[PDB]
Amino acid sequence: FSSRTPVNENPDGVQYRRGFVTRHQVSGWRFVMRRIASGVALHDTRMLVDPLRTQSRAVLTGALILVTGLVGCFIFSLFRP
Amino acid sequence: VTRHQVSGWRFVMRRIASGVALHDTRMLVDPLRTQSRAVLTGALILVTGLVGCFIFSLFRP
Amino acid sequence: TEEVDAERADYLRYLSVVRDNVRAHAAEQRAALEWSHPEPEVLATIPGTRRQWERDPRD
Amino acid sequence: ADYLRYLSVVRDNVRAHAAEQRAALEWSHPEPEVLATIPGTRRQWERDPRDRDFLVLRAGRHDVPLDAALKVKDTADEIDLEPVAHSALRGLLDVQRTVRDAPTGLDVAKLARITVIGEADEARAAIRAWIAQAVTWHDPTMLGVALAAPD
Amino acid sequence: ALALIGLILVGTGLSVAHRVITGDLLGQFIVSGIALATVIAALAVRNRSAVLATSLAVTALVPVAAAFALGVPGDFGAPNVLLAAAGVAAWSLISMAGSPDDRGIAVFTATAVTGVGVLLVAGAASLWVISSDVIGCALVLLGLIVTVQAAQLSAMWARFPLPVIPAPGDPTPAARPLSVLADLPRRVRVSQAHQTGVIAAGVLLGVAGSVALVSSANASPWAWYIVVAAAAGAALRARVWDSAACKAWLLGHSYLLAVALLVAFVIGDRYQAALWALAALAVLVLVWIVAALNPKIASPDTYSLPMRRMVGFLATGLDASLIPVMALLVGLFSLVLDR
Amino acid sequence: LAPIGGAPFSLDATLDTVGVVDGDLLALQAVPSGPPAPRIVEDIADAAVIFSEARRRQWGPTHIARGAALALIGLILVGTGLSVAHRVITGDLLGQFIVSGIALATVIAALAVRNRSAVLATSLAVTALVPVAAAF
Amino acid sequence: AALWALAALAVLVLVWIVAALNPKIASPDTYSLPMRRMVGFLATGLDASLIPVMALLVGLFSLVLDR
Amino acid sequence: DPERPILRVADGRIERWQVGGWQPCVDVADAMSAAEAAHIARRLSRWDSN
Repeated sequence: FSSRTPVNENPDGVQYRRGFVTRHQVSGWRFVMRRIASGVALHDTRMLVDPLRTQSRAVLTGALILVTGLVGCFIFSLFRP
Repeated sequence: VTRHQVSGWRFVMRRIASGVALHDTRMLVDPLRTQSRAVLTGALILVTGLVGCFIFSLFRP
Repeated sequence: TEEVDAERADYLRYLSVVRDNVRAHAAEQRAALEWSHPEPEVLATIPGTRRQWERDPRD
Repeated sequence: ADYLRYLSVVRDNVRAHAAEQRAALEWSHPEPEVLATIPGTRRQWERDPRDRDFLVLRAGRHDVPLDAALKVKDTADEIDLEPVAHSALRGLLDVQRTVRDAPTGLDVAKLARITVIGEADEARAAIRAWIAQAVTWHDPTMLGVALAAPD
Repeated sequence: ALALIGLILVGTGLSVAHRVITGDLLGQFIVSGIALATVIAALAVRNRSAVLATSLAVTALVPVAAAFALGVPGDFGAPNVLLAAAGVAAWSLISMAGSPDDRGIAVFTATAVTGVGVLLVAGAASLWVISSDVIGCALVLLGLIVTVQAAQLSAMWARFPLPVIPAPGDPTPAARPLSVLADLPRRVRVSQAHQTGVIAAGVLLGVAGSVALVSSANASPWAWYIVVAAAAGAALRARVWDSAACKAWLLGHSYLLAVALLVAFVIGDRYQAALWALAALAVLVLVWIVAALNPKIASPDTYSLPMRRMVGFLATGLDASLIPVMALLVGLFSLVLDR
Repeated sequence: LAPIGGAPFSLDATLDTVGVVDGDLLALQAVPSGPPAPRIVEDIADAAVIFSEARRRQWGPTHIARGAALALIGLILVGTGLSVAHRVITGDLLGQFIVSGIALATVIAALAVRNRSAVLATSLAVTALVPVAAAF
Repeated sequence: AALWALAALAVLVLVWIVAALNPKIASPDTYSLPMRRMVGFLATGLDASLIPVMALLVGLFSLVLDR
Repeated sequence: DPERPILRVADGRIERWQVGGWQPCVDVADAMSAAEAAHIARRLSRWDSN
């Protein structure tokens, strides 16, 4: 339900400096960064499909396959005689 | 007491904590809970490793 | 449960800022009432000033 | 992403609006050098008291606000909005609200005295600029000039 | 200016040949002399003329590389390459900053990124012995990583105005100074320059790793798979980038690879393999000329969405399967299996 | 008025106070004025997509054609090189056959594409100097 | 080892004096958001894997390995 | 005084006199010499409609 943040009308109140980074903020930053990257490498900003994110995901999936096979053969060496 | 009861109480305690260590109350992000849960999950890594070594011991001669 | 935690976090931030706002409203009212009704020890400085008999039947 | 697409479309639309306004201004208030080529054409004296530029004399390019209103639909009262989208809309409403270096002019019809302070050379230069812009577009039946000078 | 460039090049060449063959300290001295002259001349004329300055700067890459690769005494080895790479990268980064885009940023970015790459690899090779296969794998992987991340890397390397994202409860995000927005065209031209350069560096690193992997005659079929897969990925990436030079580099990766494999075969005693590499190069040129003669092939509209998505999946699969096979190539899996 | 192939004369200037003498050919040129205003854009990605086009031409078929011609020229050259090198080092008669084949093929092709595109024909005929030289 | 510890102290004081001289790198309000998230990730993961290394340095894993 | 403005032009630009300081009214205030205005007036003296 409630989501708001009215304007503070008190001059003697508290002002919240030194903000952190929210999950929302970091997601928005990652999005705008992927959008700039798309607009630079390609000439798309409509972002209907992002092949760059797919490529990065592909390389990281390769890395995950790597580390998974590694730990798998490791525990295989240990458990088996 | 309900799940909502204990959830509300733990949250308002955490908000008091964010109100004396940090100096915000918005609780948009709660780094205090982040660090506390980090120490806890360290202990959890320890306990899972301990029982892992336990079973690993039971297998080998 | 993060659902309701974020819900109450949003509501409580909204509540903190509206608390600050209503406290500003209250302090404004109080400053007005103290401008109108000063402490008696102040009354010795009122006379012979632009504000000496200020209240008129529209106030 | 969808909202940013819509915002790019709206930015293009308001860019077209600004370009149209800029072209209209450049048509009605050309550079002071171009005034030498207007006489003897069909644009000799072409303003009449039913135009929208009748008796406005260009004084130089300035950052003029976009003539058309650019506002967001309501429900922006105190309910929070997505950060990236709201930031983009903020940037849009700030930047595109003004047309850059568009020729602006003084409306002589809504004035009664004009005091020009400055260095005599510069003051007289700007005053002659306005007078040239005035007389080179209105006819002597709807405009007139008179001067009182030491010499 | 052309005469001076020729002077620098021929001097570097002659002096290096003398320093290696005769082994006289005059070699290092004269290469260092012309190197210092070129770098100081570039840093000087930067204000008096732009194109001459960047030309001298990009030419200065040969003297410094030839110099540092020999500043290490004793026999040649990994630390020599480390020093050469360090010098190239440092000088390129120095020459890059200080001037607007003149497509010198592109070549400087390319040389700098490939220099950093070969610097890391040479450090790995020097700090502890590593077989040729490991070195080739490192090159291919690093070139891959640079290529895939080329876009956002170039974006942040152009120093774009950081995207402002305000959190709930913070004051309004005031518009950035009109000066920055006015500067923007220069910054996006620099961005395209960095983009082309870093893509080229990725291609160069890829072909270097490839030739290092399949130069020898006792190379595993896994090496051939790695090389051909990296090449096919470099080709399939040409469908992604929508600039001209980037697509050109991504396509020509396979061509340059074939040529380099040919040269490395013929340097060694592998001649039948050299003829085979020539045949493969001919196949590539045949594909090129077919695509040129028929503008209804290599036109994406001439294919259904199923086949387009199939090519996409092929690219994704090749890129993903590159590095696990790469670890299989070196004894990593064997090592962990015996530990 | 403008000195032809140059910058126009300032209007306030007197013709004698500017370098001119009888018999100079003058052009009637538009007075120089800078750009009206550059595009002002506040979205970074949209800025990138916008300003890049002022120096970017799409991939298109002409780039494919130029690249294919370049690849073909490179093939001719490096094939000649490898062929003559193998023929010298081995004398197995194979390098000879290969370089002669490349040479005859390219000298036929340099006449083949003669009317399809002039630049490609002249370029192939030029680069064909190496194959025929090595073959003979 | 005493001199090396003095050198490490010098490095710490150098970090201090660098941060105090330039107030543009002394406030993470001037770092990019992913940098701040990476700092957070480092701190969290560091304090997380601290205590397992604790119980490793002392003989717990070895204890249950033997028993 | 919006109907009776006071404009100071000596900076290379015109500035209006509002309440508190001057407010820039234009950035590049065009200005023509007496010779150009004279050329214009002469080209104008030809036509008449009065």
